[PDB]
Amino acid sequence: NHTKTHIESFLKTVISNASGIRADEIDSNAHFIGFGLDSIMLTQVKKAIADEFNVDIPMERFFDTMNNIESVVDYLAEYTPQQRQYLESFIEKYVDKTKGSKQYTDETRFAHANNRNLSSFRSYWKEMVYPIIAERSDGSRMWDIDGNEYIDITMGFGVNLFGHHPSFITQTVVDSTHSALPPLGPMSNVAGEVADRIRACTGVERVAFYNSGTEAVMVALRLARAATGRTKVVVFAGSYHGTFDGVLGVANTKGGAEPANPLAPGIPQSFMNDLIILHYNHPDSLDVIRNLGNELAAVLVEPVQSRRPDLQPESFLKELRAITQQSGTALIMDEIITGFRIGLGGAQEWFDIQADLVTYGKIIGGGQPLGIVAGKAEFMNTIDGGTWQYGDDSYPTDEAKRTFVAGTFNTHPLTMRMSLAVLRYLQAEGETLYERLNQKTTYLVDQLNSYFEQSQVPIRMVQFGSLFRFVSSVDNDLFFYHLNYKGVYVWEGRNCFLSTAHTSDDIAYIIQAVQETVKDLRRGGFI
Amino acid sequence: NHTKTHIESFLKTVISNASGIRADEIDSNAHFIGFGLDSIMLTQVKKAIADEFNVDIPMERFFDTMNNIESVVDYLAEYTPQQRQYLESFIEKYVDKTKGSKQYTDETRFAHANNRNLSSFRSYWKEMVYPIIAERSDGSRMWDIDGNEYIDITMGFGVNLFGHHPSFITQTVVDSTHSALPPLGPMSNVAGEVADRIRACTGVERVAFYNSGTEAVMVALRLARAATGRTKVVVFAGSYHGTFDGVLGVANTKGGAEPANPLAPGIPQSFMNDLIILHYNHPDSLDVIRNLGNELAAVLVEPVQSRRPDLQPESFLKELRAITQQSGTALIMDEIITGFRIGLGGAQEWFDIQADLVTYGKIIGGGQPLGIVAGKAEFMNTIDGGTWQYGDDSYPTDEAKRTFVAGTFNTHPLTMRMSLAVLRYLQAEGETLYERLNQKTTYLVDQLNSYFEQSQVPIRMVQFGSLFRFVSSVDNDLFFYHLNYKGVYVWEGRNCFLSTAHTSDDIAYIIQAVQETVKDLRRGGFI
Ligand SMILES: *Cc1c(COP(=O)(O)O)cnc(C)c1O
Ligand SMILES: *Cc1c(COP(=O)(O)O)cnc(C)c1O
Repeated sequence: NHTKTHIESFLKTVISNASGIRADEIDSNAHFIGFGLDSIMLTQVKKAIADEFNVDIPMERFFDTMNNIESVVDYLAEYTPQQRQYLESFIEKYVDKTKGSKQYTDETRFAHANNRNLSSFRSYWKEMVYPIIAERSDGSRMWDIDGNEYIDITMGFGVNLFGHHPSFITQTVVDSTHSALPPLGPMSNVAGEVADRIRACTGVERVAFYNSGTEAVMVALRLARAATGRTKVVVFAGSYHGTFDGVLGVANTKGGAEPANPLAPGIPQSFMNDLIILHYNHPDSLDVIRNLGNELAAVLVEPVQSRRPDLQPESFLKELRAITQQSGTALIMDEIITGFRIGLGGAQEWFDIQADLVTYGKIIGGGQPLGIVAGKAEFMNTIDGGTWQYGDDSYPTDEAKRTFVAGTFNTHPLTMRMSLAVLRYLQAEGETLYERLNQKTTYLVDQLNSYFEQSQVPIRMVQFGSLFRFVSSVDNDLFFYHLNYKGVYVWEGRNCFLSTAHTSDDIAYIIQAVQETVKDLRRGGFI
Repeated sequence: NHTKTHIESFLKTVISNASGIRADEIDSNAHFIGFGLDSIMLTQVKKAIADEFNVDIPMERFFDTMNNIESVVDYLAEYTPQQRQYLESFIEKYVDKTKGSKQYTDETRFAHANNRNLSSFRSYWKEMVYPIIAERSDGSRMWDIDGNEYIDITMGFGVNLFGHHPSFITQTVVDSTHSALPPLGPMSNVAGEVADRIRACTGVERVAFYNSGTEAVMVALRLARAATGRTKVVVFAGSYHGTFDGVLGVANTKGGAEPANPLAPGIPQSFMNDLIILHYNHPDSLDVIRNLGNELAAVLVEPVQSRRPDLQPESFLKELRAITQQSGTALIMDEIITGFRIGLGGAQEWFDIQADLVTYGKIIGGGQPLGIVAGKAEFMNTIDGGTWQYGDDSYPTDEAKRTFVAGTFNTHPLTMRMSLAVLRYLQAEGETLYERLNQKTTYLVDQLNSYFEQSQVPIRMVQFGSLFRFVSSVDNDLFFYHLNYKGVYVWEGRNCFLSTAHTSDDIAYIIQAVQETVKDLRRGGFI
């Protein structure tokens, strides 16, 4: 995606490394001649580029046609008439099946700015790049504005554990229209029970309510920083922690304790200076954290990365727990996808690790917007300044560590009621709800790999609880067009999910729709 | 509030100024003797403290009992038995009237961390410090878990323009339970019309949907930074722009272009280095912006500050518009409180100023969580990379300025429908809805000042459209306890609001409840 920003920052550190000038000083457009580089400096720079890229640029170019970083970036940024006639007639039958979605997207592109209108954009199939617009949904099905049914394995990006509009959720909304709901303004009469139930479900000691996962992450870091008096923070390459700037970064090349590089335009490097990216599940990284000792305010890990539902790095995490625990560093587990999905107690319970702060979201909102930060009082006390009682003469003891948090829509009266219902339902259903969801998901992946193995197809399915992804070398973007044409709705992020509402016939139509589609390009020349 | 952090940072710059050592180097606990300060350096430091504080500290203290910054801070941080017996019997009749709220707060303090359990905390009246818990609401009334009615002038912090549960909002939720709502996952079939209506209501060219005002602000800055290739940003002292860290700062003392100081523990100064606070409506500040020239990525102003609904700085803002416009700097107006409140077209329409980006929230969500960022394509193009069409061979032209934004709950299907209804209702009602709300609010404030003037009371009411505040030298915290005891619910932030649902009797009971209460401490010894 945002590659040129990454290429620019890579050279800006390669140059800075070989020459000695601080990178916050290297104009990206200045001609190379004026940096005054040695000939070994220039071969070393030529080498890092031959390594990290395919290209071998003759150093003469640096003095002629590629005389500044900007121009190296633009250069460094770089079909059978058999296959053509299959897709030419695909793009046809496709676009004709979803023409309403394309018309609605064309008609609202400008007035409604949304980065999802761009996903899987390519200059040559631009006649078929637009999101699918939905009109309705129920259980595991979804209907687009053309009328096409879908089996939904997107499930609101993981929100809808129980499918769309499960009966107990609908009745909660219906109940809220009759009962003259308390308003925003005064405090929730229901957040108390939601928290208690969460504490019982998960082991955490105190619980706080925000408006999204991004907000929950943002606030968690602020809590680790306020409690440790520290400022630096490690997160891991490939994790996803929301869109708060202070976590939107990339790994500074061959860096250990080295500040990170911005992910994309508009993220200023100032926001990166208290952030370190390290590789996940590689023993070197614990050493760097160990090396940092009493430096880190926090380590923030996505227990199981939504990108790699395979990497279930048990050993890493317990090791990660020991390290952070003796250095007084807060361990922050991001359970926004896995919490209340792998099991009622989350990743913390599945890996038998107890973190200092966790963040929840997605499922725990019942369909409504929600982000939560919860954990030990030692940090949570930064939110209110510590417990106290009436009748004694106590006081917020952490008053001088108390930070700033707020929010208009915190503990929203409807949202708190939808959460409350999710938890009651989950504590009413047994462990056996999760066992039946996981085992349903295992079946689907097993019986998919078994079809891939028996006919030698470059596709494998990966899994953690009910979260599963495809892994293949074939052109995914086009494969997933075929699924979505085949009535199996998969958003562009390709995080797939099953719900308790997915039946036998849904589990079938999925395994089938991909069987027919591997047969659809086999017979199109994409084996 | 977070004063010790501000005192510490003040000295850390006073010391650094007089001595020359960079403040990011001054250990806050090191003994003063070791900084090696001259005797004029030490008198100059003694002077800045006598100025900015009341205290005159003899320099000997710096070498004995106050030998480090930490100890200066703790020191620098510094009742008739007639009055006592009134409040002693108040705290009584109060707590007895709201004992359910106090019991619920005690019972959930620890399990539910929430900074609002602390507001108006004081060690001596700690027997009466807890939020009011609400059970119900309708129109302009709200009921606590004890049963006490209230006239609500909080109105969800400005959310409920039309009161609690106006009929057209309820019927929207009711409609959504029957109709098998489309899900999160695929894109909204309704966001297109919401945006168009907003464009027609407000003048903006493109519109984007997030999850809170904090998110909307956060994303707006990211857009100004991505479009201008710049990173520094000015915001103004006393504004409120959400809880995104990169705006949580305070004015570095006597600074113009100087980076700001963190607001509170846990905000690292790295986040402050691309942020400048300046005084609002003071001609010096436009000069500093002028001086910065092509430096600023953005200026972010709260058109009318929710703290000072008086300061309606017409002249400042148009001047602010000219400046930012010729330097290619994005002007960002934060209309989260004033948008769709002063009038359908917001502060932009009331002051006849057209900004580059605006943020909306609160009201525009219909009761549901929502934050919006909208403005000229020149910046909004950073969200999707620019319009394009089918049938031609166009392309996202701003592709290399495109930043990163996301969000699970963006354009939530219910929320988009509640927004859609707000706008239809607002475009169905005339300008005359706003004229009748404003004129209703003017009456209430006029007839309040007229009662204050005729009996010489240190209280004045301030106003912008339907937003009004109290301004008084008497102890507000206790005054507002009396109102809330008097059945007039005012949250701790004291931003007050009228709704279209406030009747003649509500407008009366308010003017009255404060009349009786000024008479309640007149007869208690607080004139
Ligand atoms: C989705 C997700 C987030 C962001 O959640 P929002 O509700 O979109 O802010 C953060 N962390 C993880 C691990 C996620 O899966
Ligand atoms: C309330 C408010 C915000 C923050 O809104 P949230 O919805 O609580 O994030 C930001 N700016 C202004 C001017 C506000 O009044």
